[PDB]
Amino acid sequence: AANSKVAFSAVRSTNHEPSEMSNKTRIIYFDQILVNVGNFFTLESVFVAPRKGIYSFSFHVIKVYQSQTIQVNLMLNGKPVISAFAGDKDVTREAATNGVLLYLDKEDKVYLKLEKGNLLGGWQYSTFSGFLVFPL
Amino acid sequence: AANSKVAFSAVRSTNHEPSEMSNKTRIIYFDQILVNVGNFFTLESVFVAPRKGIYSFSFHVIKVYQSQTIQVNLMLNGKPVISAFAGDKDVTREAATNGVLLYLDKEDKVYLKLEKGNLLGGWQYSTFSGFLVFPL
Amino acid sequence: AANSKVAFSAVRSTNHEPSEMSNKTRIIYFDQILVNVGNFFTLESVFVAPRKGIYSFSFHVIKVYQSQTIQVNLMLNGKPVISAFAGDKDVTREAATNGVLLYLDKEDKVYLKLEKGNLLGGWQYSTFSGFLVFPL
Ligand SMILES: *[C@@H]1O[C@H](CO)[C@@H](O)[C@H](O)[C@H]1NC(C)=O
Ligand SMILES: *[C@@H]1O[C@H](CO)[C@@H](O)[C@H](O)[C@H]1NC(C)=O
Ligand SMILES: *[C@@H]1O[C@H](CO)[C@@H](O)[C@H](O)[C@H]1NC(C)=O
Repeated sequence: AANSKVAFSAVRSTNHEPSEMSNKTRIIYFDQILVNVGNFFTLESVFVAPRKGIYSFSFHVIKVYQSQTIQVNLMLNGKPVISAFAGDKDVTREAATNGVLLYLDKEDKVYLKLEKGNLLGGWQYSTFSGFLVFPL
Repeated sequence: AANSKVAFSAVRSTNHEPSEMSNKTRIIYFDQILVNVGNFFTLESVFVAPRKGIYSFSFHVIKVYQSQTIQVNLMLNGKPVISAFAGDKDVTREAATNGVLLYLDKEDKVYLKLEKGNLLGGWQYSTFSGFLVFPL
Repeated sequence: AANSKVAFSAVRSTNHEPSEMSNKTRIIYFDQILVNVGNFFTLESVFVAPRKGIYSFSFHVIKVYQSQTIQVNLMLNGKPVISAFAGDKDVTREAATNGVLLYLDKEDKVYLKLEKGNLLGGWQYSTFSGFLVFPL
């Protein structure tokens, strides 16, 4: 727990339907916390950068069945930064997955929003993780 | 080769059918070692954590043709931790890919098991990699 | 900007057709630079290792529509090291994604080449990122 050590990792462990709040914010959440060094990943959904630096993020959102399609956005402070897609009607399961490095200021917020579609059948096995590569 | 420096990366370089041992253990292996700092990735398949800390892992298992479906599990000490899927009959090639951070104790073992399906046509171009993000 | 701190991340921000030069080299490029600490990622396409060490790389190339198929190769000094595929005619959007750790000498060049297919409809939302895990 030095301040150079910041990481989190989370999974959706069940096929439960989305909560009301997730339903309105459209923000995807992950209930099983595998890693949360620094406790800067809060509300099962959003990471708050503790300091200025480069941060790695990666996500893998699985649609149990066709949705029809979903578009997942990686959000930084209310603006979409990266996008991923899961599309075909016949194909299940399909995953909207992507990853990236980001320059973050202290208090910056990174999280996943669902732009299109919904996680109706649950999004079990979906993953969200990130860490501080180095401070700046 | 300081003890803070631990990483491995591996690929399946051919389309050869699985070995007998892999056939019985159902544990996926990777013959071409790109990186293995610390030599803690052994038997082409399993990583043994040298010390307590946070470790990144990612995998990308490719089914050459429909299997029909495969489910790949990321294993920690005999228990499944993360899962990925490659499904459709018509779609080739499809990949079961996922990744995660894990809190590991010294001597913890992380590896890939094939829960469903088999790698009959070979799993060429498949990748397995991981590293120590920081010690704890 | 210490010499242990090396990272880059890039996105294709539009659906514009490939440039003439990209057309001839078959080398994929990314116009929106999210991160480029050390400025060792140049020409929107190729990373030049500043020092000996282990480097993480990951890519996610999206074909807007069927191509028919694309094969993307991760190149190190003119030789393919890792491969990824996006295949089916009916499926859009599909992604050729993969990642890996590599042992790199100073001046080594890592970049993405398009072995099969073409990025005709654009490759918007595609990502290419990498960083120095540790020096050796
Ligand atoms: C949430 O919004 C969806 C549309 O995405 C709607 O169909 C559903 O009924 C709403 N409520 C809940 C609890 O899911
Ligand atoms: C291994 O097990 C599979 C079932 O997954 C079986 O069909 C095959 O014949 C077995 N032996 C070998 C060498 O693959
Ligand atoms: C580039 O090469 C492709 C084949 O991949 C060709 O069809 C196209 O006309 C060429 N020129 C441009 C500007 O894309």
